[PDB]
Amino acid sequence: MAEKALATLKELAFLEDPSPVERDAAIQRFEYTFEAFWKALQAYLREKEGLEGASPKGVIRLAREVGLLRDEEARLALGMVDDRSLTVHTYNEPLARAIFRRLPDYARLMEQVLGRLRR
Amino acid sequence: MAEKALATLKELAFLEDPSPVERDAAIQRFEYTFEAFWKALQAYLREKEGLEGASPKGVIRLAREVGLLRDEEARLALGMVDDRSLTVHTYNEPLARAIFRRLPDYARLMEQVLGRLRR
Repeated sequence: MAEKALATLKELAFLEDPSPVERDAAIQRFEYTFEAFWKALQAYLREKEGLEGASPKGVIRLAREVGLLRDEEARLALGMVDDRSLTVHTYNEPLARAIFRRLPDYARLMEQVLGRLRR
Repeated sequence: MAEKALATLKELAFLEDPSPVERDAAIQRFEYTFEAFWKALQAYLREKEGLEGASPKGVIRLAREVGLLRDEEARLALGMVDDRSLTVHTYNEPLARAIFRRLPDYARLMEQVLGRLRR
């Protein structure tokens, strides 16, 4: 689901001044895009590297050691996992706006990583 | 707090034909409203009934066994718990749409219950 889910996210993640509706929607899409994203990395690491990761953070650490993620990408990824744990408290405009400000980078990172995963 | 989160969910829950952005936003607000909702229930049971629940379903059963929720409401509440988690791989149009269809009842249930934690 990665790529296609990533497409719906990009529709809103690059909005300069989103309304509260668009913003909440961008957060929801980030959620399901994230889940599809770490799952694709997990399966890839399993099938192509023989490395097994159980959680989003563990998979990112293995993706880093194998080279799928440069150290900087890795850290941005780990930040993505933490923001994922905060989406359920985005009733607060501050948080919500703060998460939305990071979506641009997350969208690009995921798009670029998925690309390399083409085998 | 939970009533304010719930207020923003009501702005979208009752739309007959939401745009795709309005539907994803309504699902996001259901997630952060339910989180606020079971936490409020949990706090209330702890402080007013000497009952410490530690999980969303655990808190819902306790509220039922204390009279806050009729048996029907409790079954709906438990279904909310399952949905708030399926809200993960949501670009599953069928699923997102099935959850949206239930928002009017979820929103009305939470409004009622929260109303009993005060009056």
